[PDB]
Amino acid sequence: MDKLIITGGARLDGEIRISGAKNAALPILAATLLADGPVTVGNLPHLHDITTMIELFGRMGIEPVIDEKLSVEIDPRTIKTLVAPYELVKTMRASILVLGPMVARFGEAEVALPGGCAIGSRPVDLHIRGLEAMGAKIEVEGGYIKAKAPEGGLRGAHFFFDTVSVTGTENIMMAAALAKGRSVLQNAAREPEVVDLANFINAMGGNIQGAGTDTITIDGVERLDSANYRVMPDRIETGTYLVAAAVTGGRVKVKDTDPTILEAVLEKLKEAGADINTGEDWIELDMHGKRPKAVNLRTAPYPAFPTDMQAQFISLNAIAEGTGAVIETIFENRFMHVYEMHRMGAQIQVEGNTAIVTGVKALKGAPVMATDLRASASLVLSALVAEGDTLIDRIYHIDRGYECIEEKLQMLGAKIRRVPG
Amino acid sequence: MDKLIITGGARLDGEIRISGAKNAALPILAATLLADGPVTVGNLPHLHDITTMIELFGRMGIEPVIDEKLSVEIDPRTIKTLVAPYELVKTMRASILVLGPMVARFGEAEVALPGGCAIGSRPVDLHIRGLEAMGAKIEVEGGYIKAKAPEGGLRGAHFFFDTVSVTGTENIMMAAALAKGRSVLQNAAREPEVVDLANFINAMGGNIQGAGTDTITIDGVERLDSANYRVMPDRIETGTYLVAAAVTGGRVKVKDTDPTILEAVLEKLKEAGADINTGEDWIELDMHGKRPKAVNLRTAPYPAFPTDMQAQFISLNAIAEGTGAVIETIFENRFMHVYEMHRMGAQIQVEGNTAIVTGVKALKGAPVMATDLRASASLVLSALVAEGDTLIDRIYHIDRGYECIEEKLQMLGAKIRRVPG
Amino acid sequence: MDKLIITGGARLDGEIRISGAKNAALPILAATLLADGPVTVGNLPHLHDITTMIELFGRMGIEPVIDEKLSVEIDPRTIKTLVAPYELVKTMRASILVLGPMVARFGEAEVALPGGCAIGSRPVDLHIRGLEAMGAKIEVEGGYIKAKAPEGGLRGAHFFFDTVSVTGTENIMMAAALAKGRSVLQNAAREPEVVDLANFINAMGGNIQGAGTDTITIDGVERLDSANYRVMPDRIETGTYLVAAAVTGGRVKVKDTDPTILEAVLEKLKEAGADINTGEDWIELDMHGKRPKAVNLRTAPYPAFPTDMQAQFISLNAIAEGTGAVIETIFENRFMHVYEMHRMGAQIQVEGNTAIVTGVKALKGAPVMATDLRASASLVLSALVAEGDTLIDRIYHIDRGYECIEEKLQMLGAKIRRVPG
Amino acid sequence: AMDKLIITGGARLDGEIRISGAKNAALPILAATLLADGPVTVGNLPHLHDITTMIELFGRMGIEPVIDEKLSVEIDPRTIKTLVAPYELVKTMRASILVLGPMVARFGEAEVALPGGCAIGSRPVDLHIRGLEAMGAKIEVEGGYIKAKAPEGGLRGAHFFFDTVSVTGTENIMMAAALAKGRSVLQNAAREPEVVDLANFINAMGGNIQGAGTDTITIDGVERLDSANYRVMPDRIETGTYLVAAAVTGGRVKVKDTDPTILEAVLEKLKEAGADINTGEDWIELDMHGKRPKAVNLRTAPYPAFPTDMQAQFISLNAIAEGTGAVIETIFENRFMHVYEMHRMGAQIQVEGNTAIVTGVKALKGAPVMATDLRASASLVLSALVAEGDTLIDRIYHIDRGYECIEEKLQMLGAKIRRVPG
Ligand SMILES: C=C(O[C@H]1[C@H](O)[C@@H](CO)O[C@H](OP(=O)(O)OP(=O)(O)OC[C@H]2O[C@@H](n3ccc(=O)[nH]c3=O)[C@H](O)[C@@H]2O)[C@@H]1NC(C)=O)C(=O)O
Ligand SMILES: C=C(O[C@H]1[C@H](O)[C@@H](CO)O[C@H](OP(=O)(O)OP(=O)(O)OC[C@H]2O[C@@H](n3ccc(=O)[nH]c3=O)[C@H](O)[C@@H]2O)[C@@H]1NC(C)=O)C(=O)O
Ligand SMILES: C=C(O[C@H]1[C@H](O)[C@@H](CO)O[C@H](OP(=O)(O)OP(=O)(O)OC[C@H]2O[C@@H](n3ccc(=O)[nH]c3=O)[C@H](O)[C@@H]2O)[C@@H]1NC(C)=O)C(=O)O
Ligand SMILES: C=C(O[C@H]1[C@H](O)[C@@H](CO)O[C@H](OP(=O)(O)OP(=O)(O)OC[C@H]2O[C@@H](n3ccc(=O)[nH]c3=O)[C@H](O)[C@@H]2O)[C@@H]1NC(C)=O)C(=O)O
Ligand SMILES: *[C@](C)(OP(=O)(O)O)C(=O)O
Ligand SMILES: *[C@](C)(OP(=O)(O)O)C(=O)O
Ligand SMILES: *[C@](C)(OP(=O)(O)O)C(=O)O
Ligand SMILES: *[C@](C)(OP(=O)(O)O)C(=O)O
Ligand SMILES: [Cl-]
Ligand SMILES: [Cl-]
Ligand SMILES: [Mg+2]
Ligand SMILES: [Mg+2]
Ligand SMILES: [Mg+2]
Ligand SMILES: [Mg+2]
Repeated sequence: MDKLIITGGARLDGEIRISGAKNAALPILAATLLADGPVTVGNLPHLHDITTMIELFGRMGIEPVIDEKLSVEIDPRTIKTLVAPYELVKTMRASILVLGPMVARFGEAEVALPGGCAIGSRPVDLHIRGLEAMGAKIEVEGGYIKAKAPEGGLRGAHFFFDTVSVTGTENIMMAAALAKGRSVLQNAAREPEVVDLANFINAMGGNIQGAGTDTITIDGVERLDSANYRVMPDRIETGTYLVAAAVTGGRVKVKDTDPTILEAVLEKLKEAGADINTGEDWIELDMHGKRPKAVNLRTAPYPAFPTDMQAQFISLNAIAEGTGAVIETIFENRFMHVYEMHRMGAQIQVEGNTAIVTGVKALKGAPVMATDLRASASLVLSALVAEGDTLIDRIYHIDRGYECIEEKLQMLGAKIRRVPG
Repeated sequence: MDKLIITGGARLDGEIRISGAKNAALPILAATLLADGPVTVGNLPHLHDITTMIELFGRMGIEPVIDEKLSVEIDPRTIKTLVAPYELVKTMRASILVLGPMVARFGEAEVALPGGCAIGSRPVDLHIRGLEAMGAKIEVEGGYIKAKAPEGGLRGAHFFFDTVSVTGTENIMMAAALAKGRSVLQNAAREPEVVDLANFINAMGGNIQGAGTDTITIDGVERLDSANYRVMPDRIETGTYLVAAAVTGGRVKVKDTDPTILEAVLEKLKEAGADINTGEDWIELDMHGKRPKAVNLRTAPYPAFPTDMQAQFISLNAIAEGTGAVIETIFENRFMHVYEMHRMGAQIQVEGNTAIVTGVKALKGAPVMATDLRASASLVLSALVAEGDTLIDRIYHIDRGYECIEEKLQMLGAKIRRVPG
Repeated sequence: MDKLIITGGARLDGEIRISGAKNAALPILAATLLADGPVTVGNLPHLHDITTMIELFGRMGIEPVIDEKLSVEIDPRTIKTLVAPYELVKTMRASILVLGPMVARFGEAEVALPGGCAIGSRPVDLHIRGLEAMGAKIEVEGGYIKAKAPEGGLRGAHFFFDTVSVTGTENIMMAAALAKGRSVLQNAAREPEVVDLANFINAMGGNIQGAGTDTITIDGVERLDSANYRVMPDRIETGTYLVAAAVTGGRVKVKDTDPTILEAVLEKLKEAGADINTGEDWIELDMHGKRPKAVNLRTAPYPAFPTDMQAQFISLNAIAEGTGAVIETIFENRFMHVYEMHRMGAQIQVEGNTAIVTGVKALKGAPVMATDLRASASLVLSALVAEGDTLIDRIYHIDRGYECIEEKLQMLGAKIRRVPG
Repeated sequence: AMDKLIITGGARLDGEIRISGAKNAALPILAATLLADGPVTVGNLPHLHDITTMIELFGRMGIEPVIDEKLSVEIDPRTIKTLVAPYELVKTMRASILVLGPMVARFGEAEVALPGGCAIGSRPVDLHIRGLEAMGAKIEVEGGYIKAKAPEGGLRGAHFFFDTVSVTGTENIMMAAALAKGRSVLQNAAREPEVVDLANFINAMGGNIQGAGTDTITIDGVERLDSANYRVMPDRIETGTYLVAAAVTGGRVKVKDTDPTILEAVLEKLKEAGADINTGEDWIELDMHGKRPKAVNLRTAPYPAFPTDMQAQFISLNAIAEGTGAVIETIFENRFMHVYEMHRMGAQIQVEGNTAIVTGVKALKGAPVMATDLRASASLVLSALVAEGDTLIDRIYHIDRGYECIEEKLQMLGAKIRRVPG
């Protein structure tokens, strides 16, 4: 119903505060189930995926308490139904993150098996085999992953991920924290959300070492004592606002972030002709009104260029000077945004997993449709440098991946407004 | 929005009547814009894409005279607004078919540039380039393809398609019908709907030779007179009901159709172990209660295996004996239905354009979700064999590509029912 | 140990005669095995693959009249051995073309199963299956395809090609020419050499209709009598010399050719900036000293852009102005020539089946290596516009696909010389 | 003209063999001797043609090595004359590009022939150049040579980020940074074991390399690197090949002088195939107990994921396994030459893009085949052990480049293989 009308031309200039990592808050909220008492999770971003995670906890019997804005107190001792119903899992496949801790703490779980997702192929085979490696008897029946740990809880084991998985590493890490004995995860996801999740379990009395590297070692404990924690900054949001400034040729000082969690993104911004300055908890980018130069990029697991920034750089190459090759290795058909940009005058040829972008002088305003919680931000970025008005429909997707995108751009001098239907 | 509830286990047996081709009716209806008098189009299918095309004519000032048993009289001389609004084109990209004949008959047209489509990469550069080859000056602005022909009208020319395009051939074919001089379409699409359009334009007075081969030659004319013309049978609908019998191990006679327009589909049904007989206007498949045998297939332009039948054969391979390799060369990442079938207990490994389907003995009923007008029929087909109830949501997609799917399956003895919201 | 030493910088200018189609001569020669009397093939190109095909006839016991250069007389009635040995088949996989006619004419054959080729995936499964569909029992043993036709010869049948195959269509076409009754080749290869093969078999008394279209209906005959037929002109050779003049900015009049067998290639040369003029059997190209413009291309089955010209246009894009996207669909990783051009200063990024060629002002001479009988001609072309000398090694590959390439370039004024050792 | 291999299948393997030094570690370690200014001794070198080729490259530069003791080659780069890696040797081995980094950092300049094409797939070297340019070295590709020239005062350290994981790419910049003034930080670096072994070799010569093994390597430059005796690590690819050799035949084998931690992905896939495996400080013991292997799915990727050098070997395993398995290549998407040679031996393998859908059969049939890949062609030797009758493999000069006398080791396990010079 809600829409965003954006008038291009405006040069961005200002500073905004970054929200907590969406992909760190979800696994940490799921990790609260491992605790044996009330746990307060701070620096949460005000976006819909956090709200869907709160509903899920409601459906299970847990009643979250908001002591302050961007903060939730979770008490897992009031849990009644060990079920992640399909009515909610169908809306957010990240709900599967509850499977691991729920099985390792309470002994069983019935999580709905995720269906299809527009982005591409996103099976959860590794999530299931990882829990089986720890003795759990799992079966897919009636659309649910009916898991049940063996008597005496889960057992520690050496499990190898054939493919690097972020949420896969997270489920098995959480389960390994309460399993009996030592668990060793091989070819683990090295994303900072994983590290931030480990630091949460360790704060609670967990024995996790290796997070950040390909080999995570977990020494099981019988019970994780409650302890408060503040979620890390969102590396994707941070990057998205740096590109917003870059695309428009203006400047921005992104605050409350971390420069060490997006080296690849900052390095691509320098190749495009941007000047970057950084502090301990802030980043400052300034193009000085220069038309960027096309850059090539290849998505891959962290610390490589993240796929959640792939779309954002296509909107940069769209008005750049020269040809840029934006390649996908994670999700090879994540280019819906490209076909919407065609309407705005962007010249891009997509062949398989590669998007060849030919930079034109400027874009043209046209009504577009959002369809990806992170990639559709590129439509918001392209609209900022498009002659005329750009009406972006189906923004509920954008609301899932970004905290008040309209308000943050308005502080940077952007001419953008929300239009409720 | 409505839903479809299906109880599997029943072995289908009966006979139905095939409707008019959706992909033939769409260009044939668009082709009525070329007429210089009232034209009647028969055997139209009762599905939503046709309803959207009628609305498109409504926007342009034409008020199609619908009648009982699906017949539409169109007098294009009452046209008023030479525009195909984005509000209608965003719901169906096949609306671009009006560009060609509208530029050739009236000298100008403003048709919204199609946006993104979940299926995959579907650009329209060849549509635009083909009209540019005939002297028309085109420019993309405000999200619209603003086409203008010269004073004398469109001039015939030799145009070569770099990629085989069904709707591309149709647009350029229709434009060349009123153009001055001969036009030769090289590397043209050979689909039977292209031939059916050619024969429709010939009934109106046109002179189109070669339709159905790699080269189409058009000797342009001044005007096109009235004509009454029934469209061809739908080959995808025909193939879909043949699989419905094959998955359930039953029989089905398909009336009012044509066996010559789907030799590839019938051949893959022989490999699966199906007994097939054909007549002048009918096809009869009968599995004799046998479990299907796995089959490997590869989608390609007609007469190769059609991409619109790719999903239906995955349903067939899901309960087949052995492993089957289902490959896509047209829409490489068109496998959303595979992840929905995972919920029903199917075992399919998807890697890029290949779907390795490992057949199991039985599927399990569970709530699924449709997303593709033709491919989502596979979910209905998988539900016919699965154990228990299968609740299919978002059936408006199915209602676009198939004429009352529940009423036809009901004649074959299937437990299927429409449940409104 | 032969090598070509080219000195770049010369602007080509002249005219040359095109040889007979190499890929038409091979199957037409193989078709002579079907005959029941002396058959003479004319207009043969003097290249190694024809020599290798003649050695095979020698090993089979046939003593062909090799008096004349451009023609050969063959009497299959004097055959002594129904075998295509591994010693020869390993050097040329096109040797499999003798399988079909040998099985149909002599009731059995044992042809070595081709091994790997550095180009890409080239299995011969459609060849084996097509013969099996005609009632022939076939097994693979000792690295040989041992086929055996039933008593009364092969039976005609409807056979569907899952993938468009040139040599596949040619084998089943030849076998069906002597089979009992009608045969229907569904989704046949439309390449001009298949048409040239059909007309040859028809000249011997056969009845092959639909050659050049997607469906070929062959009515088998009992005996194929003598005929004196001249093969068609080589379309790939034509295109290579047209590019030779296009890269050097010169001109060239190609004689004894046909413009209708390479419309896709002629169209891409116009998009590059070359002025083309044609006739019944000639094609004249002239760049008039202009630097070409970058062009995109997609290889596919004829009449689409041929894969045997994909490398030739990569050298053209190297010297071109702008970025050119060269895409492969037949052999998705046939880019060895690209990595050889990096040595000559060419800026080409390769990702899967797509080559992003970024044009530069000039190439630098350096010793390179040939690996493909058709694509390595691009190394010879790049050397024409490279500064200094370019020493090409392993030219035996080029001698297979081109009739004394240096002598024809000498006619056009190119500084090219052959030096053994 | 050249050697061949004749293999008679059916024999169940049983025995033990000693693993040689890592080819891909011995190659960069030898090139790293150029950084030193003294008599550096390198032990445990494998006897394979590529080590001989690297020695020839040193000879053309004026550095003839002296063998101190068995398998211990002592190199002293102070006697170097010419700073050029000729095309005549680089065209035969593209790994020769590894001398560029150290030759530029120590001596100031270098001319290394730009490698051409490799049948395996797309293997450009743009990151090797981009990394040296990030350290101030001006480079140009003229006459087919990478004419690199460092600025006065040596190379300057820099924070270079690899857009794609490159093993040899990570090694060249690591060696260059070893002597470059200032700190160098390689981001998204290759995590392969040979990178770690190389880092420990440079540290043994007085270097300062941290984070080798992890995706972030920090290097601190020094004035010079003194002499030190060092032994190269075991070859993980050789280890895996012989573990499959025992597995395809339903037999067993103990692998000595190796390391299980350097091929976890390989050992897990063998357990999924139904192989009983035991490990220790420096050995691996596998035994199929005569059971037919189970079909397994694979996905090649940068270490520690399943290595692409082991992809071909597991196809020969699936070729005779129970069920259908998918072998996927993310690195070299068209590295399947061996598959078409396996078809000749009776294997059922459908290739589409980078996926090899292997459907297993009771057994293979012997047939003459041809090798064309220094590592992947070992699969032809493996599939020949389970092929009825004789199998004549040709162009084995490729196999000699990546394996130390493959016939004498299979003969130690009881395999009916023999080398035929005819
Ligand atoms: C799109 C989002 O961000 C995504 C982000 O794009 C991806 C990749 O960086 O990693 C997270 O997803 P994820 O954990 O489901 O994805 P991953 O598991 O890393 O998948 C990577 C690759 O591994 C494959 N994969 C994954 C899991 C599995 O069991 N098997 C498997 O084969 C997938 O096919 C995919 O191609 C983020 N989501 C969360 C909740 O952490 C989002 O916020 O929803
Ligand atoms: C999905 C539908 O059916 C589809 C059917 O799947 C396909 C393939 O057979 O051909 C029709 O689409 P279409 O005309 O857009 O498809 P094609 O034009 O043949 O596209 C084939 C390929 O060519 C490429 N392509 C197409 C047009 C173009 O200008 N440029 C281009 O590069 C596309 O990327 C695609 O990969 C049907 N639609 C209609 C209205 O005729 C539907 O009912 O909407
Ligand atoms: C390389 C040469 O030219 C080639 C030329 O590149 C191609 C494409 O037009 O068609 C001929 O090969 P071919 O007939 O072996 O190749 P095709 O059969 O067309 O193969 C096309 C595609 O179909 C697939 N294919 C073909 C046959 C088969 O049984 N199975 C199969 O999967 C292949 O994987 C390939 O990707 C020419 N050769 C001859 C002797 O006619 C040469 O000079 O030998
Ligand atoms: C085949 C051999 O082993 C190979 C082994 O297969 C590969 C992969 O693990 O890593 C080494 O090659 P390499 O270092 O040249 O390969 P990598 O640099 O890792 O290349 C991996 C991928 O990165 C890409 N790549 C690499 C470098 C570069 O500058 N740009 C680039 O795009 C390539 O296209 C390739 O697809 C081994 N060789 C040596 C001497 O260390 C051999 O012994 O020759
Ligand atoms: C993808 C984004 O999955 P999700 O919505 O997060 O469950 C989708 O549905 O498109
Ligand atoms: C695809 C299915 O195209 P269309 O609806 O026909 O415009 C989509 O939009 O998802
Ligand atoms: C390719 C070109 O196949 P062929 O020689 O024609 O059998 C090769 O072997 O390199
Ligand atoms: C590959 C293997 O590279 P190299 O020979 O090692 O330079 C090849 O040439 O095929
Ligand atoms: Cl697609
Ligand atoms: Cl590991
Ligand atoms: Mg969703
Ligand atoms: Mg739609
Ligand atoms: Mg060859
Ligand atoms: Mg080589």
